[PDB]
Amino acid sequence: EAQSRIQDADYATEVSNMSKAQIIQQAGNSVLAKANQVPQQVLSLLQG
Amino acid sequence: EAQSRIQDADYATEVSNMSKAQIIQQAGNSVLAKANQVPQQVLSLLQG
Amino acid sequence: EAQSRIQDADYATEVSNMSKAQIIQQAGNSVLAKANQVPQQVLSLLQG
Amino acid sequence: IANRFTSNIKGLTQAARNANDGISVAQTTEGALSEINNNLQRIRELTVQATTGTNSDSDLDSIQDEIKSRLDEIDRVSGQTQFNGVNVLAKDGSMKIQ
Amino acid sequence: ATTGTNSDSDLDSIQDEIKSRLDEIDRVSGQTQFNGVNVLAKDGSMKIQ
Amino acid sequence: SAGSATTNPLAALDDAISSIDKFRSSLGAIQNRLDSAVTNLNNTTTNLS
Amino acid sequence: MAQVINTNSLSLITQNNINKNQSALSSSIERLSSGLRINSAKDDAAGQA
Amino acid sequence: MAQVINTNSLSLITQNNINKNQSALSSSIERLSSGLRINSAKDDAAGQA
Amino acid sequence: MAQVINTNSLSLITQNNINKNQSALSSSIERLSSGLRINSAKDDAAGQA
Repeated sequence: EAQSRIQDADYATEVSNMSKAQIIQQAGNSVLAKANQVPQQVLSLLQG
Repeated sequence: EAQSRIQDADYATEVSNMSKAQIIQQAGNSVLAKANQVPQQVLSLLQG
Repeated sequence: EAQSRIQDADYATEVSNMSKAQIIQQAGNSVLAKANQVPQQVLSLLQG
Repeated sequence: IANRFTSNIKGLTQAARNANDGISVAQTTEGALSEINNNLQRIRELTVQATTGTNSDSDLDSIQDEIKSRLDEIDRVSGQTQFNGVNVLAKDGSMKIQ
Repeated sequence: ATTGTNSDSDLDSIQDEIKSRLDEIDRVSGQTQFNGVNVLAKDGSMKIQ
Repeated sequence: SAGSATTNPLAALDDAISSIDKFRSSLGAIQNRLDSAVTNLNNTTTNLS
Repeated sequence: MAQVINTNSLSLITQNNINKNQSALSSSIERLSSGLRINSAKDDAAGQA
Repeated sequence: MAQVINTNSLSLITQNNINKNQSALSSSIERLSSGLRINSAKDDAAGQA
Repeated sequence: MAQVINTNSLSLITQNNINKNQSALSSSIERLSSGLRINSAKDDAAGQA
């Protein structure tokens, strides 16, 4: 009983944790692509 | 839950904010190109 | 684990690196064309 | 008029945040109260068991020991429940929300 | 700051920020200058021909 | 016969965290006022030009 | 415009407006990336504390 | 952004936040796969002992 | 929900309710397995005495 109390992570807790971690990862990757849409309006400024 | 109340910005509001910011930036760049079309009409007057 | 730590370049890092490298290349080429618009006002000076 | 509208908008947004904080305070206090109520219900059930005349002195002593333990829990929860450094259940005052 | 939820340290921090911004207002008003004239430091008037 | 274990570890840690938070708040206020100064400087430079 | 070529008031004003936008653009992008309303305490430090 | 192309502060901050999330992602997946709360003692060692 | 992704109050509340039910589930299963109403004094001790 006591060993199970100490060990044996709460599967609900880590399922929620990985779900929100995956969502944060996907959001960060999409925002990272949006940021890597790096300054290109400078190119437009150039030919003006 | 209270900490979530204080922190944890709203993605709806943030997405709207970044979208309008990007459009304002592109508009500013285009208008900047139009203004940086600094007068060649002075050159046009010059040869007359 | 350790070998992956040493090797395995960070795709985010090199994606950003190539994006800014390509932008620098395009800007350099456009400015190079502007420079290779080499002094032709000397031609105008000639017939004067 | 635009400046006045900007001031009003900012004030109202901050006021909404303050109201959310007030809701949080109410939630915490009510949770503590629910636990206290459960303890009191158990105490009443124990009292109903104890008041019968079949019980002997040792039985009454054990029942009252359990009653004292749960009363101590009520006092402990009341004293130690805390929100943002304010003991909600240890004071008889009032809170103001803008 | 006027909310009753905020504690003493929270009020202290908010007042620190308010004092900083009041200092900025005073600084800008004192140091704004045009052609050697402090426009926002005097109560006079300028006559333009 | 008082021993050597720290008396009020939680209180000491709370004091340390409070000091850290206060200093961070001061830095944040300074940064905000500095950004305001930058904006004012840019506006004044444009008008002087 | 037609009368002066040494400076461009329009260009200066446009650049100022672009920078003013850039502040909010960077703020919004970093806030979305982090997923936190209070980030780097460049805002109300009471919330941070 | 409109000023500079040699660096991208937004990209750097986003990469930092992504790495910070990835740490917890890996921890959670490993924890689920093993089924053990205390794993490899990268956490409270008193529990391990 | 749509506002925030860092926490899930719905998930937290559901987990709390699940644990509260699981306590009674364990009590009932143990009670049936043993066949005794008063077991291990997690309940009225006067009855056990």
